[PDB]
Amino acid sequence: SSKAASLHWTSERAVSALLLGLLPAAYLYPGPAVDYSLAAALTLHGHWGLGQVITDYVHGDTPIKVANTGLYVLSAITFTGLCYFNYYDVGICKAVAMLWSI
Amino acid sequence: QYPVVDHEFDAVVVGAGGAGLRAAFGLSEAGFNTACVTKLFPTRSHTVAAQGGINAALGNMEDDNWRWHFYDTVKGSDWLGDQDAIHYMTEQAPAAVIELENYGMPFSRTEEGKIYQRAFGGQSLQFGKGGQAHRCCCVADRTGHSLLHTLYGRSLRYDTSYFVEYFALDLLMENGECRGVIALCIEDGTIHRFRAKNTVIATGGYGRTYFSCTSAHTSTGDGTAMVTRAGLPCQDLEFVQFHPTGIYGAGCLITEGCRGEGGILINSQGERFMERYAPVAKDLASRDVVSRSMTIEIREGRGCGPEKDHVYLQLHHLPPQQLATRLPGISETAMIFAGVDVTKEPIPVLPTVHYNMGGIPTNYKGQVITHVNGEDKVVPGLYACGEAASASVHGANRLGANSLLDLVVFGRACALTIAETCKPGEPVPSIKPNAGEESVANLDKLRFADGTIRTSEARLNMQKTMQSHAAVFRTGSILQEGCEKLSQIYRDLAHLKTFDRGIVWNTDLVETLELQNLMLCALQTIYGAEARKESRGAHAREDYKLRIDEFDYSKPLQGQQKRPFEEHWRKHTLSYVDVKSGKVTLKYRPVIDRTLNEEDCSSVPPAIRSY
Amino acid sequence: TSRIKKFSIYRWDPDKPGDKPRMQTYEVDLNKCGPMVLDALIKIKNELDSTLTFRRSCREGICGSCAMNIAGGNTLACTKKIDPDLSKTTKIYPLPHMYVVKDLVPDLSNFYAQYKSIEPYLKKKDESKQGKEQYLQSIEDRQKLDGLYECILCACCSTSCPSYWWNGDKYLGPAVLMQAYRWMIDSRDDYTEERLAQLQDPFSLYRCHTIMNCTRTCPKGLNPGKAIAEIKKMMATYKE
Amino acid sequence: ATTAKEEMARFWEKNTKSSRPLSPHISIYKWSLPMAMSITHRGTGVALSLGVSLFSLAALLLPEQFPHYVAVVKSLSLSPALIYSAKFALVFPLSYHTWNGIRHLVWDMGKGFKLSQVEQSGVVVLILTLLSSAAIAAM
Ligand SMILES: *Cc1cc2c(cc1C)nc1c(=O)[nH]c(=O)nc-1n2C[C@H](O)[C@H](O)[C@H](O)COP(=O)(O)OP(=O)(O)OC[C@H]1O[C@@H](n2cnc3c(N)ncnc32)[C@H](O)[C@@H]1O
Ligand SMILES: CCCCCCCCCCCO[C@@H]1O[C@H](CO)[C@@H](O[C@H]2O[C@H](CO)[C@@H](O)[C@H](O)[C@H]2O)[C@H](O)[C@H]1O
Ligand SMILES: N#C/C(C(=O)c1ccccc1Cl)=C1\NC(c2ccccc2)=CS1
Ligand SMILES: CCCCCCCCO[C@@H]1O[C@H](CO)[C@@H](O)[C@H](O)[C@H]1O
Ligand SMILES: O=C([O-])CC(=O)C(=O)O
Ligand code: SF4
Ligand code: F3S
Ligand code: FES
Ligand SMILES: [K+]
Repeated sequence: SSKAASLHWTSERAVSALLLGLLPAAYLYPGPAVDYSLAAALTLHGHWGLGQVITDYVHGDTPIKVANTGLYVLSAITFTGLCYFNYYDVGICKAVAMLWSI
Repeated sequence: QYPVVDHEFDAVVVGAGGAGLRAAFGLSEAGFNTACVTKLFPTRSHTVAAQGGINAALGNMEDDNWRWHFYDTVKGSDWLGDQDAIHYMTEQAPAAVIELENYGMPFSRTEEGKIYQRAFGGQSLQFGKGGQAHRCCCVADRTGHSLLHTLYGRSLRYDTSYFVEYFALDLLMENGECRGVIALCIEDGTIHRFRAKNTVIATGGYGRTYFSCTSAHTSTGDGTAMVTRAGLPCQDLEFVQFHPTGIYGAGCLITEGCRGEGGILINSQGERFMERYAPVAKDLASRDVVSRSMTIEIREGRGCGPEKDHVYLQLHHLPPQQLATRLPGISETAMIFAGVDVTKEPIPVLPTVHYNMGGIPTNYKGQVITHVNGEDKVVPGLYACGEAASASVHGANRLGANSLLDLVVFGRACALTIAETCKPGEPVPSIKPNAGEESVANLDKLRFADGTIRTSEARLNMQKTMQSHAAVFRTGSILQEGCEKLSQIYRDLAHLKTFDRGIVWNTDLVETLELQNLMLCALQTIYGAEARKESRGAHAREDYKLRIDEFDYSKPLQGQQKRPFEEHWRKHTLSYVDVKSGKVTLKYRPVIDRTLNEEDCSSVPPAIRSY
Repeated sequence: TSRIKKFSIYRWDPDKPGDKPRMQTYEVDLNKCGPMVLDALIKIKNELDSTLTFRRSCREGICGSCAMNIAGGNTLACTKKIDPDLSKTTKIYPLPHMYVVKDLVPDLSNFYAQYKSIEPYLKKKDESKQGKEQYLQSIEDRQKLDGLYECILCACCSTSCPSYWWNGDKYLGPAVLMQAYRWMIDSRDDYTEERLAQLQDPFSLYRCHTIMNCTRTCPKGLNPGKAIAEIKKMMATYKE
Repeated sequence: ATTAKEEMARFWEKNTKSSRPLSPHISIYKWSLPMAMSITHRGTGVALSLGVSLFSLAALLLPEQFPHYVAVVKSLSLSPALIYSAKFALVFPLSYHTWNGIRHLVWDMGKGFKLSQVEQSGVVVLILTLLSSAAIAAM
């Protein structure tokens, strides 16, 4: 895509607006729908945001590839663990509410 | 002791103001391998500070005619202007400004979408009989800023080889021909010799010879000084323009466009006193008349401020939207440097050194000329344009908004003359193995100078001597008192004192070189002023109040005894300097009265000059 | 009734082998000096230390020569009032995160080259009638250039941007970017899509993260940050 | 007659092999609340992501499920103020980053760029962050 850089910038904002609306959804309609949407949005937003950090601060062909590769492993493991928590445990919404009942 | 790097081009341009840029990429546009040598990054040149605009008979406001603009310029020049150069400049002006707009210059606009033009000092319709003209095209009051940034932008499309922050020391002369220049690279401290079949000198003015001036710090007349060191003459250097409204204190320029938009000058008693000095044009008279009018008011007790030493420029009667649209630049400047809110209080202003009518003599093609036994002789390979040159389109007094036009017309003209006279890739002329070694010896002596008067102390004594002895009004006893003082300062240059012994970015050294340049320019100014026993344009002698032409042009020419060329003063001053002694030599040459085509543009004989 | 002000100024001499950057202090009687910092630099150079090196010319805030870091911020020394509080020393540095040629003079050639890279000149598809007639532009379309064309290329904004600090080799910076926008929205230019397409990479435009140091520091009161945001909106909506 | 790309390469080629120093920057530049609030937006973003990643790692590696570790904490009978203090510390970063994130998305529409509006919206973000975190931690 010749418009790839601007398409990524627009996608970053689209996911941010979506994550913003998941917060009232998580308070209003807690359940599996929101649990897995939060897992997907939390990872994609975090993955892209941590990539901007890498783009800003890491320099040199090899350090850049090492950083982005480790980020990709971190994000893939993060999304998997969140889906695990949603399927095998109480899920994101319930955990928050339990944590706050302490 | 110094490394020398030798270059070879078809042509070399010295200067990156409006005129140098137009010439430099003009030459590359025509296939020439061109070098542009400049001691500043191009957009730092004084052109960037220009405000009011650029004249052209476009007819965007009312029906105009470039010949009406021709007449105004000849009359404004007090018949010291060369009418063939004025013809070329004023006829080419519509195409020159249209070129700039097509380059992208962000001109202000009229309801019809065309270039906005404002009234400006001493410009009329119908050959002087038809009222005020509106032909000064402008980008608000930031015209020079936009012109210089547009030309620099345009220059980036061509193969010109720029040499930025390079300081030209001297021309490379051989058998009366110019084969290039020798320059100092300020960044790494190296000496560079540029060899070229043609050199174009576009080094700006030398307003900094005075204590107070609107000019930038870098306006030190470097190219005027190389010509003088080459043994060539400079022309009409005694005609220094005093702009009416330089801000009081800092000397920053407040544009004549203020009066073009409706601003008026007021003395300590609230009189629009230009109604008495110029009943017709009032605050839009020629600058030499306005500056004299303001100066007369001040020494007669009607000055403003606590010291009674300036006057006021009032704008608050105009709507604030006009002041914001037409004059936003000087609205900010007046606040920053004088604490003035232009919608409520007047600006403190006083006549201030601003522009040099004199300079390197050329013909209308841009070619530098010398004078031998009554004939002009083109200097092979040497050109000049802009404020450094004397075409002469401005004669004894320049009309506002004609300088920026001068820049692009004669910058282009230098490029056109070289292209029709020479071809690219023609042999680059050889130079002597040690050509320019004198320039290096002088720079090294200044680099290690250890006398008793630092450069700053000598620059001041020059600027105060010029300010006291060659101001708006001049007399013989004051001019001669300043000639001996200035020639004494020049002899005292032998005891100069520097401190910076480095060579990379040694502004101590460079400014010492600029002081030498300024001094050569100042001596020629004050010595040519002392000998000119008349009053013409900006040059006002109170011991010679009349204009002395070859006839008495007030009374009918019928049966008049014509004054010989040595008994009148309608003639240019030519100045030379023996650099070692400082001795100034003066000669004269006739004013060119013919146009380029008398059937297309009638020659204007001298007449009485009033506004 | 002298008022002695203290200035502390960065010094480095490239002609002295082994020379290390230091901070030299000068004392200036404000009663015998102009109101602006540049007047103090010039008075210091004329009378106290002729080796102090810096760029200057117009002394009225229009040419851009004298940009530097004064009292912590990037400004023009000639439009910056001297702080008359004699209980505080004014610290003067070169433009930040730049190679120092000497004393207060930075190397701007990368900043100039980045400006060249965006082709800052009017471009039309048909330039065969260049120089024949003035192009038309309504007062309204010309107003859109206000706030943009006045830039004096002083480099105060770009050298105040942390993104230009870390990625100045590939991030164009707010001065150059705002000039790109000044040509994108000139109604007379025909290469708008081409100028947007130039910025389709992770660095040229998209290293800007809306820190807004650039707008705070601009001595001409311009807003390069808003210009960048207007570019980004154009990048996201133009169709090829 | 050098191209811009060529000029860039010559700049880097000659400066990195030079003896020229680099002008100071972080140690000398004057701070501002917009700059501090931009640094804090990145710190809170990075901290939230690292927290999200540590949570998901704990879910894949801890030998006990979430309700166990909640019952453990409840049986320590910690003080109300320390529970409040822990709840404030967890929600403050999310609160700051959320409100300042809305500020960023307002900027991305091109609104609020007047420098005086940047300062207003920042102070508004600060008081909304503090009001939301005290309200939520008290829950
Ligand atoms: C001072 C001024 C003049 C002015 C004006 C406002 C001000 C404050 N407004 C004007 C206006 O509204 N309309 C108009 O027609 N004229 C106006 N003027 C006058 C006009 O601007 C100037 O006379 C004109 O711009 C001069 O331009 P030019 O191209 O001739 O020269 P420059 O712009 O001053 O630049 C000089 C260049 O020469 C190079 N140089 C000088 N010495 C050296 C050495 N030794 N080696 C290498 N290069 C050198 C400089 O780098 C500079 O680029
Ligand atoms: C956990 C919380 C995280 C965020 C907390 C941040 C705390 C650090 C803030 C440091 C602020 O530092 C201070 O900021 C203020 C406001 O912008 C600056 O103020 C300056 O800019 C403003 C804005 O144009 C001017 O109105 C004001 O007159 C001027 O002094 C000041 O120069 C700086 O000294
Ligand atoms: N904002 C900012 C900033 C960043 O990295 C930064 C933050 C958020 C997003 C992107 C970036 Cl790139 C930095 N600012 C400074 C700093 C320190 C002292 C004085 C002046 C500036 C060092 S890093
Ligand atoms: C939010 C986490 C930020 C981590 C920053 C770690 C320190 C970065 O390290 C620095 O990065 C700079 C470019 O950014 C380089 O100019 C420096 O040479 C390098 O040392
Ligand atoms: O000198 C000129 O040509 C015009 C000028 O300074 C002004 O704008 O007042
Ligand atoms: S935007 Fe402002 S600070 Fe930046 S270069 Fe232009 S004038 Fe200078
Ligand atoms: S300071 Fe820098 S990050 Fe963007 S808003 Fe200005 S260019
Ligand atoms: S000297 Fe021209 S901007 Fe300061
Ligand atoms: K001249």
